[PDB]
Amino acid sequence: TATLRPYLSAVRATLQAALCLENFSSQVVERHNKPEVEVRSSKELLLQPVTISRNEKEKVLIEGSINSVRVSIAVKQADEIEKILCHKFMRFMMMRAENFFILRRKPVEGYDISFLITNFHTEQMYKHKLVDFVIHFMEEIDKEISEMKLSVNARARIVAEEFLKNF
Amino acid sequence: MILLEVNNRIIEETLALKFENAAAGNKPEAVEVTFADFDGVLYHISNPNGDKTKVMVSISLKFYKELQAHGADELLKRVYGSYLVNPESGYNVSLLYDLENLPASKDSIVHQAGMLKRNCFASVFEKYFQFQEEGKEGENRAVIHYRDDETMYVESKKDRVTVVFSTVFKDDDDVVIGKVFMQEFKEGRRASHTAPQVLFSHREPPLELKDTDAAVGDNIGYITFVLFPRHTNASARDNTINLIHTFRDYLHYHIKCSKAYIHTRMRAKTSDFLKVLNRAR
Amino acid sequence: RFRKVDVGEEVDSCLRQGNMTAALQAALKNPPINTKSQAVKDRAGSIVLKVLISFKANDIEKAVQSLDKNGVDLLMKYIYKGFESPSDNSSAVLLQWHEKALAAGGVGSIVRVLTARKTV
Amino acid sequence: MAYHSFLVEPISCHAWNKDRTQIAICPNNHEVHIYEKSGNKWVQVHELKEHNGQVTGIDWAPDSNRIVTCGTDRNAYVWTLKGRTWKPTLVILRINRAARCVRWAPNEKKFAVGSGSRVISICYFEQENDWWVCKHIKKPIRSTVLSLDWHPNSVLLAAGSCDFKCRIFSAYIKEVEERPAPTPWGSKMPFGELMFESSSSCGWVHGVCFSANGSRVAWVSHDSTVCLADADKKMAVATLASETLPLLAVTFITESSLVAAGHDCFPVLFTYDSAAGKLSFGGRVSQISVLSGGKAKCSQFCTTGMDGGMSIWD
Amino acid sequence: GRLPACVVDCGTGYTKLGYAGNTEPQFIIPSCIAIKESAKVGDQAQRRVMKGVDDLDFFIGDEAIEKPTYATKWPIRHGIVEDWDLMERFMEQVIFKYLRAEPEDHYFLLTEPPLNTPENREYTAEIMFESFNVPGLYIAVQAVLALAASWTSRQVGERTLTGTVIDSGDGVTHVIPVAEGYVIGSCIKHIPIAGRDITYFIQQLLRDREVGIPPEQSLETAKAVKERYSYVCPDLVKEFNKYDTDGSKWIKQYTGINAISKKEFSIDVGYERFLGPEIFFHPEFANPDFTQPISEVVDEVIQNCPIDVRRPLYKNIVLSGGSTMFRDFGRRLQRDLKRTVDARLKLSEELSGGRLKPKPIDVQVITHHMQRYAVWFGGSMLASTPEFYQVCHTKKDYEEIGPSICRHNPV
Amino acid sequence: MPAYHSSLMDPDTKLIGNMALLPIRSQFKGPAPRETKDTDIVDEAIYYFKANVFFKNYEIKNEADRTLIYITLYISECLKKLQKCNSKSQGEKEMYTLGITNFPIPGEPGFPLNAIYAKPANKQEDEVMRAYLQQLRQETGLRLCEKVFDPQNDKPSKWWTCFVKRQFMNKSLSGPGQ
Amino acid sequence: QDHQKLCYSALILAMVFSMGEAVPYAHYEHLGTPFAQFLLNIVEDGLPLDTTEQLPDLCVNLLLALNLHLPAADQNVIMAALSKHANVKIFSEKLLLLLNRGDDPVRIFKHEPQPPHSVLKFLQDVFGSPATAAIFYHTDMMALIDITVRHIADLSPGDKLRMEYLSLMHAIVRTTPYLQHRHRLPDLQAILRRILNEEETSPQCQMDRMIVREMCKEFLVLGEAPS
Amino acid sequence: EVIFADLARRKDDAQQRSWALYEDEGVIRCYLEELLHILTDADPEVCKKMCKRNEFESVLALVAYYQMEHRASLRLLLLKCFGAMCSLDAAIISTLVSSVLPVELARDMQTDTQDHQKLCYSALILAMVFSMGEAVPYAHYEHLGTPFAQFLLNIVEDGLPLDTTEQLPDLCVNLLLALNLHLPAADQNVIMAALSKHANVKIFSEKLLLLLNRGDDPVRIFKHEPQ
Ligand SMILES: Nc1ncnc2c1ncn2[C@@H]1O[C@H](COP(=O)(O)OP(=O)(O)O)[C@@H](O)[C@H]1O
Ligand SMILES: [Mg+2]
Repeated sequence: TATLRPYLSAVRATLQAALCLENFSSQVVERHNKPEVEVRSSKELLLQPVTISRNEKEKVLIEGSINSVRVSIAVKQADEIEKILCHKFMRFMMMRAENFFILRRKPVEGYDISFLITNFHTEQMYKHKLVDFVIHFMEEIDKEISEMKLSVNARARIVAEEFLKNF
Repeated sequence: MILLEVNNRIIEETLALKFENAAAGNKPEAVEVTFADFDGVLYHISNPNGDKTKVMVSISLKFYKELQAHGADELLKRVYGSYLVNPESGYNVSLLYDLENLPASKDSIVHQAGMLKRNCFASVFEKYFQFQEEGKEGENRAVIHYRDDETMYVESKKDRVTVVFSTVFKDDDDVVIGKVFMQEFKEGRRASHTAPQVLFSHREPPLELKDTDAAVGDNIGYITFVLFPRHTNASARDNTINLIHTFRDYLHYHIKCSKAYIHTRMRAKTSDFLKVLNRAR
Repeated sequence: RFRKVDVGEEVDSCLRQGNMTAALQAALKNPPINTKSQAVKDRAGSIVLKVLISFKANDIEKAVQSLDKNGVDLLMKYIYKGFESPSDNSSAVLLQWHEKALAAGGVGSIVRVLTARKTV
Repeated sequence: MAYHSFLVEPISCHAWNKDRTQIAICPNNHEVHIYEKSGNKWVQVHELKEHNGQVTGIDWAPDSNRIVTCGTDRNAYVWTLKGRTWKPTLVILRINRAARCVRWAPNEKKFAVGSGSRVISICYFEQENDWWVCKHIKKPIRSTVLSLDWHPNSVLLAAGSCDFKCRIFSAYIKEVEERPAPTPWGSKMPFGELMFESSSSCGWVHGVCFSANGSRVAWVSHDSTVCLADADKKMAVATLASETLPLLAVTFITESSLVAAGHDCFPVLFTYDSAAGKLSFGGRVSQISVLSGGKAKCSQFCTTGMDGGMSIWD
Repeated sequence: GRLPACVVDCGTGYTKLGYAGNTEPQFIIPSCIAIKESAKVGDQAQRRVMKGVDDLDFFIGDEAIEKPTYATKWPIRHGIVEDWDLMERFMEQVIFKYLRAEPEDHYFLLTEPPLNTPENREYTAEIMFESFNVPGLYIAVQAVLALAASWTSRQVGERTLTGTVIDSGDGVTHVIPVAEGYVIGSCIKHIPIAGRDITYFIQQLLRDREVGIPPEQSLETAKAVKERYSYVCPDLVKEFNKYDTDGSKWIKQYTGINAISKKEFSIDVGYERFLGPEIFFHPEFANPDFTQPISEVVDEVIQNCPIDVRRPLYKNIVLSGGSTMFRDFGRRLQRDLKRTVDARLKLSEELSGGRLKPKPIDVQVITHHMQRYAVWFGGSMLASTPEFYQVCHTKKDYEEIGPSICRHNPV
Repeated sequence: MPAYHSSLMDPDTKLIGNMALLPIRSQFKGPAPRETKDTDIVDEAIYYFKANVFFKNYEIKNEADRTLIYITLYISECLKKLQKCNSKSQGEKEMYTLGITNFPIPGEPGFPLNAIYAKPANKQEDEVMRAYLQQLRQETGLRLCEKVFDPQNDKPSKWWTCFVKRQFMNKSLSGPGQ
Repeated sequence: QDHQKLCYSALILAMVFSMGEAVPYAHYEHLGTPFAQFLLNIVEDGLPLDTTEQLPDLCVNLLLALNLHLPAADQNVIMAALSKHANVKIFSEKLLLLLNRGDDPVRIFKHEPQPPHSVLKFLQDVFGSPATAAIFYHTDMMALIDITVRHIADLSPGDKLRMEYLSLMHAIVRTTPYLQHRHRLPDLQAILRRILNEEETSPQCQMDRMIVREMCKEFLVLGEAPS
Repeated sequence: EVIFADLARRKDDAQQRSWALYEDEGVIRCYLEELLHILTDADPEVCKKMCKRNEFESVLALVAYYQMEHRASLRLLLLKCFGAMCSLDAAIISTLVSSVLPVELARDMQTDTQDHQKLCYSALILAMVFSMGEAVPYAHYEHLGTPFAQFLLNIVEDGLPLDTTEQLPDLCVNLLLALNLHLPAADQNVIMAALSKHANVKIFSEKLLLLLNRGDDPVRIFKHEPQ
């Protein structure tokens, strides 16, 4: 229902306001330094979580803190075959969360993938290029899904001829 | 592998070694080996009564007796004949070879040993193929419970032998992929005209079977091959039998390996996204 | 053993009056923000998203521009509420208010939504 | 303006020599480095190594010529130039959590360290045991303290809490001062008296500053507001809502005009109307300090950011 | 169940396949896969990525050692699986072609090299449960199986259940102590010297001296001389003097066949014979940064074990894996240990004035015919038992937890 | 570790310099006297050579090791030349031509181990170093000529030439350049 | 037999046609159907030369470009070529990969008077006749509707391509038995609901609204309520 | 300073070079293509210093890597690099002659005669490095001795049945002249043994005359100092 260009622009601006991190040594352990969004041990360091949504299926949650922000996405599963392709796409990507440095090794329940951005990343990597990555991820993922669907048809169509032809 | 080879490779390899070594004249050494196969047919190779000079092979088919009703013994008497012996107790059929009497070249003998599964199934198919020439169709459906969950039905209709596999897709991930594969099979007749026609039903047994109270469930597929006379005649039948009897595992084998193909491309497309993030450093 | 046991813890009368901009100016009069109430917060949104969906695109520009700076900040908190459970197509309209509201309020009007400790 | 980059990684805090001919900056590590204006370029001259963790605050006492540094190490040290070597000195900070900020008082006899312990520690020197000893301002603090600024009286200490509120306390150490001169923020001031507290309830306070006439403070808040509060009026606050990103640092530059910087990475400017109390925005990362002229009439200022380096202005 | 479980042991040199209960592995094959190749059709636009069904044109094992038109790959290195795409293609063809097993109806026992990271135990489990729908898997410690192979083979009067096993396969050598059926996980040591680096050392040592070896076949001949002519010597420098003075006869000749021209070629075989096996005793010959002789690494293990088990461990050291087959390899390690242990007791004599003489430790190093497949044969005798079927993870457990059911390891 | 360290340092032997001055058995001339026993530091470096070059680490256990490591490097330099010799007779004279070359003395720059050898402080050590290190080389060469050339054909023998590629802990008596 | 010459021949010919101007009615004595059938076999089986798998893309590009100036459903010698072919497995596959990404291969040069988007043009001809509609395998037909309904709902209003994709859907509903199986229908109805109500003024959108109305009034199953 | 490192690291990648795993060839080529250019586009004073940088370790790496790599597609690029490197400085020649590179070329040439394109460069490089006629390690006569000379005398007389360009006869004359140059006197000369050992000395015996009347010689193409 909602078109792509207005929806993406809204997510960009919100995420630009949330990416305002600073370093913060924790209050509740002697000198540990940890992302407040994950440990949630303090509860005045947390920002109000906000959702942007294109329709009832596609939405983004932006959830910030003085030193960290978490972004979690859900994508339109347009048919049964696409659920399986999508889930496995995430797993093989998420399996390299040590190279996608902003990526959590697990999604949030009810979300398909989720990024944890700490102050160290926004100090060590160009902020506007991380946001461009998150936007680019949404610009492509349903093209990248559909391309596998076209190829999975082709594989089966070859396998059928390879069996039937030898009769 | 696109196709699945019909010879049991372990049987070839064990016997080839024994008969090469024996014909080379070495004194024999024991063998004591048991190994499975598709459909849970379980082999044993053994030395009968400890005679290192004798070698025996046995089949153990879970569904032997119901197949045997269609005359399997008079097939084995043809292709093996003098190499048959009493059932090694616990196994349905047994084959015996003498390391003293190995002929000057062995290759066809060891190849026939390798097909000792397929040679059982041929007895039910060669029947209904032939009845199509006799023009009869009043004979009842064959039934082979080739697994616990799975059953194969055969009917000789006047023009067409039809074989109808019932098979169970063990997972939500499998049944969704299987629904793609069988859909392409239904259209295979477009790509290569002479092939037999294929039909598929997502859950229910097809109507022609329903008097048999065929099993129903979200995981059950029914798959029909319609074998026209160009596939069942006396020239083709050996080639058709080698194929159809494998079909169940051929379909599953590709459903499994279709995953590996997806997994490879997901790693490639991941590497694409990674290069995009890397511009953030 | 021991380490297991954790220790340490009126609007309709303005809408049907045609100059429905006067309704929205009235809809901002009912903030539950300071209260501890929760059922009222579910009422507050429904009284506004019914208004937001009524506008023609010929007006949604001025309907933002006629607000004061508090009005825009007030509006953005209602916008981010409708996104939490869209109607069958109303996201198509919230994203269109968002376009205008963010043009007037800038990203600063978002930040005092993210940091808003009490809310409508 | 001019720009220079000392390092790729964040310069978490800086301080200046009295005659500005040297700066101290922390290279995102457990040290502080001192640079000298050897031409246009900067030459590193000294390297203070003693901390055991990332430092997060420096102040270089102008006349005393001694540097205070603190950090997550919890330790703070006051550094004496004992000949050609800076030597540290112990401070018995009783804090149980990370230190966050430090500033010297104008009389240079005391300093205060903020921390995550929900306290401010005021410090003065014991002569008999060679260490600096602390007293804590502790009562209405309830979250980490992010920024400190000292009133011209060296007694009143404004402090930005991560508690959505800006507070002013009398840090009157009787061992060091006569009872302080009367002031519009209130004649009653024992140690730890709560002089003022912001009306608002949202957004962390990153920065606070006192005007050179102490009657106006201003503070800068993560809700993208700058506020100024006036003791010639009855402590009346006025707030400007703005369409910028959050601002991280603020300082006065005249008695009625103000300058800030933040996540937009550029300076911005405000004026304060004495009549209506209305601020106004004039416009144009993590610290601002006036280089010449103080808060009475600034004529240059410096900014250092996480993005690296420092800038100097006009 | 009726059908036997599969035992699949994968090493960096070889893999070993068969159904449980057999006495001996039904396939021994090299751990190699020969994938299809192209004339730079794979390039910067896309590397080694296939389409359609082009990925299924490959082979594994000896069917892949000698095919001309394919690029040979070796997926397992230092025992660890390095490229899971090739390993999964390898596993498929093992199951659906070599074993003929249906994965959905046979339990799998599969082997952990004691160094491997937990992520690799997740990924290997993801294969068998989520790619193949195996009904149940168990991941076995290779060393404990090797001990069980000795245990069932050796005489019942000395079935001690206690010993140190040295498992110098290819990849890395493990030295592991087991006391009365429990792995002492704290004491396990890894030595990087292994059959590959002994091969590589011999390969370099030849290629410097004996050029004429064709580049396609340098590796084959290096392996041959390692297997056929090499031995652990009595004293390093005393061999060099013997090889100089009796160079007419300690020097040997190897004749190879040119794979391309089918001309023969000959090489003189010499100092290669005793260098190599002595890399276990002088690891710095092959690695910059390991130096303790194997005869002094094994001592540190026992000396870290609880005081009561120390003497029994010396009484029963078991040799496992192919590289331990070298001539005299047992004799020398026993001599070095014996010379170390009784000298250690000579100190504690003097600190007590000779007033009491300690009962000297006898040391034994034991070679047994299973050495080429003791890991699989142990695996087969385990996977036969009805107990084994309850130690395995049932498939439902992979559904309720994640693959994390294989995070744990006994180290 | 178990590399072959120098055996001969009996404390009754004179110990001039930063290295064991030792009684080099030769018909050449120098500061060191004549050993009479059948074993000598040049024979020791020759004997242990084939083993020593494989050990990638080597301590200085005593002063005699700072001799032995230098003899080993010169032995390598012999092979770097004799390998080219067309016959044993050339292998002798073209070795003498090497011995009287101006090798960097350990305290001189361009010697590879200047960290490990102290400077010779005065002429009466420096000139002793010139007169000792030549007496090492002059003898060391004449001993390899007899045993690198196996007697059947005055080929430089293959087994020795194998070691031409190998250098004792990868240090070279060519220094930074010849 | 000359692989490189063949490669450049197809490439340069596509470049030559890429601008889309009508040839005089004489070139078709060669570049008509007899040539198009040859190109299809080069895609569907190729030549032992093409170890670089490079001729397929070149000939697919040529077929699209060559279609770019053909007026109508019967005169189109290229659509005739598909109709008479035996079976077009591989060409069916490759074409959807282009529509999925949305790019146009034929615009290799960048001259200003941009022609119609070649692939959207190509499909609108393919569905011009029910005989040529049959070429797609059924699983591709489903994927085609999913691909086109993704695009129609992604573009903004006023975008030049939306008036194309609306035309492709109208064809699909016409000559292909879409209403038998309704693959995306309870989604497309909700899309047509809002574009029909979309309040914008530009001629691009005015043109959009006209075809959307026509798309409903031609088949009352569309524009009626989802259910 | 980068390219020499990333090669010298793949040398002594002991695991990969004998038991391969990754798609290494497609990146190694990119280094060698770049190195071949820079070995001639740079100031020779730079590349000379990078060769002699550390007792020629840069050279001995590539020389070792040539022996180590059996792929014919790369070897051409290593030979081309040795070509340029030979030109920079005679000191580099004095390394290569004393090194393994000649002997691997001697074996490759006798064995891989089918690789005509590489075989031409194989002859050329061997002729370049010998051009200075320094003494050669006596171990080399185990291959570059009389058998390899007779193998050359075949090619100049008979050519090759595969020889499309027929160049190799000339390059073999250059190579025979080059190998001869260092040989002492006329008693032991391995080439003069070969010439005495066949009656197959016709076209070679005549072709030497066409050089003699030309008065020049093809050797010393570099004209380094002690010509
Ligand atoms: N006769 C022999 N002497 C010494 N080592 C041998 C001999 N035969 C084989 N080997 C070594 O045994 C190895 C066989 O594989 P192995 O080490 O048993 O399994 P894995 O691949 O699991 O380590 C060969 O790689 C080789 O290194
Ligand atoms: Mg192993």
